Amino acid sequence: STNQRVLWWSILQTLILVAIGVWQMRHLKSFFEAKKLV
Amino acid sequence: DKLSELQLRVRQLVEQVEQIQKEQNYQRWREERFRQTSESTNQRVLWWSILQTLILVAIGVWQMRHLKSFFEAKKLV
Amino acid sequence: AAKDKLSELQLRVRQLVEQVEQIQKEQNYQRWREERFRQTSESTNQRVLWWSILQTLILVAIGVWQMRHLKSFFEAKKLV
Amino acid sequence: DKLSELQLRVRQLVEQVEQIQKEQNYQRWREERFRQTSESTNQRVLWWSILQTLILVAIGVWQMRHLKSFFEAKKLV
Amino acid sequence: AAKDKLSELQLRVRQLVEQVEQIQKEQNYQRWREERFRQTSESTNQRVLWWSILQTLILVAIGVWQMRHLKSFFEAKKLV
Amino acid sequence: DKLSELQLRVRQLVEQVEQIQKEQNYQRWREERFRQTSESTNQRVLWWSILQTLILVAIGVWQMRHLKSFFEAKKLV
Amino acid sequence: DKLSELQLRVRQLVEQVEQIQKEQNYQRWREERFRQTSESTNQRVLWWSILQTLILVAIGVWQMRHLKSFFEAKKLV
Amino acid sequence: STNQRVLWWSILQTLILVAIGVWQMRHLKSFFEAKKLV
Repeated sequence: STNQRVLWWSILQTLILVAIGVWQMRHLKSFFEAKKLV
Repeated sequence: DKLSELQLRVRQLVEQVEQIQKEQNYQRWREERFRQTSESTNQRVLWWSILQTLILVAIGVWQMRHLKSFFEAKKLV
Repeated sequence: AAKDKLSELQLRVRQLVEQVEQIQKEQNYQRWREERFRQTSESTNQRVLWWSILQTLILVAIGVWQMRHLKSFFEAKKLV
Repeated sequence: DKLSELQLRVRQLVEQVEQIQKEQNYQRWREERFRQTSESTNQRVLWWSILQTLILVAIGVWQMRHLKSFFEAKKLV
Repeated sequence: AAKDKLSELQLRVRQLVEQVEQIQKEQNYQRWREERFRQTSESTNQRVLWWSILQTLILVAIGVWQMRHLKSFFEAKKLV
Repeated sequence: DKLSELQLRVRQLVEQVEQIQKEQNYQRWREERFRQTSESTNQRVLWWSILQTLILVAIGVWQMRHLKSFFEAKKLV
Repeated sequence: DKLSELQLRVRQLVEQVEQIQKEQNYQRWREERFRQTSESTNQRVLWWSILQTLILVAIGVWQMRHLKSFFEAKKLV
Repeated sequence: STNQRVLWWSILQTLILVAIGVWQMRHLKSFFEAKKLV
């Protein structure tokens, strides 16, 4: 059943990288208005 | 009597071959099924690794375009 | 009756030799099947290793390009 | 005579099963060994992937730390 | 001696019967390594036909992006 | 009495062999036919590659033409 | 009286059953090697098609680079 | 032997696409100096 397991990792790795990209995009959005003030 | 002895010997020999052939029935099937499975899994893990790369690159870009579009609209508003 | 009792035995042993040889052959094939599966699976494992490794490079390169295109874009935006 | 001849033939056949049997056993061992190495290969592929995911998140965070830092530097100078 | 003969023959049927049985089992497997393989082959062929379609789209998209980045680059260069 | 059972069982194995040698032939037809199918599938792939290399290059030249008409036409008018 | 012929019927049967066993084996040789070859060649096509995409994209980007590095240097000279 | 016949066509297709890209890259180079004159 390992075969599945690594496949689960592929399908939940994808999710974590997408999540990190979205938070990256949110961090910059929250970073902009502070950058203009400084 | 020698003949008889040969007959006792050939019978045992021919029953130690049913057994041998059945072991090799059983081993083949088992082994091939495992082989199959492993192989298929490797190609899933390599047909999805590539989809994953494609979707990761698209979103990444897309997102940047979104940042250069809604961020740009912020300045006009 | 013993002669018939030897002829049947020589048919049976002939029919045993036939079965054993069809089994030997069988066995040689199984041992050659194995080599092939040690080289298709080896090839696929090498292929997936090269793919993961180069997928890592692709993602890192796109990340760096993304950074360099974003930094200049902010710089350029401030000037106009 | 025939008897003796038959015996000889039979002797050859008798050998030809022990080897076959012996070899079946060898085959079985090797199959199993390969099964075990394939089990370790999937586990080596698994660590790799997770290592890579960690690497990618570290690089995301450095990237985000970095450009932002540069901007800050510009604003302080 | 016939009793002997009959038993040679009843026993004869006993090894042969199993011969057929085994054979039957292998045929069952065979029809199992053919249906399965057909489906496996279909899957792999699907993969190549969809990667083909995917590769074509990737090359076309990169060509269009190349054309849009070159056109603007020349126009921007003329202005500065 | 035993001979009647034996002859029925033998008839009862001839049918099985006949069945088995009938079905084996059916399996052999399934195989040859499959060889024809796999070959046909590879042929389409080849054409699809030469279609895809045709679609790709005309576009290439095509693209270039578009570029000339986006720059050259502006100069004329 | 049938017994002698029963011995014969059986003989015919085992002349054919072994033959079935031979043919069956031959069909598994012929359609085993063929499937490994077909699977291996499709896997290699799919792998090299993927590699071909990577090399094609790399050169494209480098074409851009070289049409902007050396073209840019043309204006300064 | 059709397998070798598809692999060779893949390689030839790679070569032809690279050749078309280079030719493209040469056509624009020969196009520039004419563009500046017009």
